[PDB]
Amino acid sequence: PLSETKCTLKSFTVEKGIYQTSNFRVQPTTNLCPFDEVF
Amino acid sequence: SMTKTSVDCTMYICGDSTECSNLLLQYGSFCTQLKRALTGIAVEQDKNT
Repeated sequence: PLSETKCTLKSFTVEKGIYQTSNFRVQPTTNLCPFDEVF
Repeated sequence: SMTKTSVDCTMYICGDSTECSNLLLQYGSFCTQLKRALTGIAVEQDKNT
């Protein structure tokens, strides 16, 4: 998480704060037909 | 003060489509500046209060 911030700000030093790096998406995880009368 | 609000580009423009999300990168730094403006507005609301 330190780098995902460093990469976003295009900088290698970050100063004290809250920065929004990205987003967290949870990714995705009877009338029987009369065949008996014919067969 | 107003209501602090935040907008997600991918969820709004493209929803849950992956292909639209991939095509979205070609337009560049729009979303970055949109989110910067909204963050500045929110911090401004807190400063007002």
